[PDB]
Amino acid sequence: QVQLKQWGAGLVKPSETLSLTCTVHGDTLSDYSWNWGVSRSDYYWSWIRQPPGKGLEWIGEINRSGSTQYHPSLKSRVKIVIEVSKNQFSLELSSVTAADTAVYYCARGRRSRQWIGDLPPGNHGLDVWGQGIPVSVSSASTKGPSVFPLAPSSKSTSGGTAALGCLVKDYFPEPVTVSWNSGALTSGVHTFPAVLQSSGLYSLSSVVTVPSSSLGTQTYICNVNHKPSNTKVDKRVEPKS
Amino acid sequence: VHEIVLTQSPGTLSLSPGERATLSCRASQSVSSSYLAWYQHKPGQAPRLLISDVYRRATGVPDRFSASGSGTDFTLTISRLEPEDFAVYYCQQYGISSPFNFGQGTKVDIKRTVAAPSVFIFPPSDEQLKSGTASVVCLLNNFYPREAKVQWKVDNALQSGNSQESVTEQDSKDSTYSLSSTLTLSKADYEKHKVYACEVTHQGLSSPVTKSFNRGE
Repeated sequence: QVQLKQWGAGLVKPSETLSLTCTVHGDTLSDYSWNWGVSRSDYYWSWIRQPPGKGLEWIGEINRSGSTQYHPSLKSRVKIVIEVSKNQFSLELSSVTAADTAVYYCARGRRSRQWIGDLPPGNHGLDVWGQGIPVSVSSASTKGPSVFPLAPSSKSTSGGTAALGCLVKDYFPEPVTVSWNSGALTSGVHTFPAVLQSSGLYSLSSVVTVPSSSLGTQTYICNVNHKPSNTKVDKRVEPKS
Repeated sequence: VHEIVLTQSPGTLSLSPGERATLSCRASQSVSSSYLAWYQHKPGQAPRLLISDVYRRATGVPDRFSASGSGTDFTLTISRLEPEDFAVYYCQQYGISSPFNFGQGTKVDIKRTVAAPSVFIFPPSDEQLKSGTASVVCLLNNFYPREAKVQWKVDNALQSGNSQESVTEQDSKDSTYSLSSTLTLSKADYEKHKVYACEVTHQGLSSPVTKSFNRGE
């Protein structure tokens, strides 16, 4: 079966150009034979993105004829090109801003009205997708996090349950990993998705709720690892006087 | 305009495994059923084509998925939900009018009883204050449904534009959501004020719940 392999740097600085490429596997762009099924002329090599908290957005497409169609919301920031001899096609999105942070997928679109034998399922749709490239618009360099405690206090524990956590601040790029008590503490843990702050650095918090009395008998340590910077932190979170 | 727009309903459909799900899509202009497609999207995975070209199932799509509709009004039906079907679904006009826009998505989540959040507020740590910035964190823990409103007040003054929210996926054991709201101030602004409060509105709360602290007390 046909697959799309995605590549290109997802990390783009504000105002600069995003450049992504996909390579087609299991088919070739330069084969103009049509012996069975649908013609390769009926494939439209396409780009779709999903920004955080938004739905799917169609960016545009190209055929091996060289003809493009582009979303009017973009269209002079966007260029799509195809290199038939290399089985590749590319997306260039210029003048990026934080609104362009998103997962970018390439996909095969199909539009046939003629075929030989059986028409494979998936016509008039985007039937084959790449796995996506997460694109981050940021001026940042690699940076490890600071890890700060989210400490319980007398006022916050007085209903019998205590919340406690770690704020994992100002790191780049993704990802971090967070465990509690070296992975022994999993119940009631919530590690929130990171947010890309206006500074261009990420932040997240990880929290856990426990019985308030266990603050007197159990130590709580968050274990934070940021592989890109070779940073490992263990932070003990203590009740705050 | 020179484009077709698709509006899906409801925004969130809350159901139990085994129930029938009916998802709606309204296009702003008539679209032949040859050109109306449906997709599934499960967090962390690429979108998957479900249905296209006059309601035909794509490869690998099981029989419980079906579609119908004409003119401007289209429906995706899941006859009996399986646990793997709790996901986000998108319609799309594909093949008659560029751009080929998607609807905004309908999330199908797992129905459960209304649960109010437990709310916790955290001051900036003394460690962080040694730098130039203060983060104040409000945690809404284990609530349902997802809709919730968090407002920050500093010395009783409503805050705007200086907070960000993050929300977990629905919990696999109790089907709740959790949310963090983080208020970012300069250290200098933080040290100028006394009362820090987050105020939470949710269907499970008779009236809004406020958690607060006084800086340095």
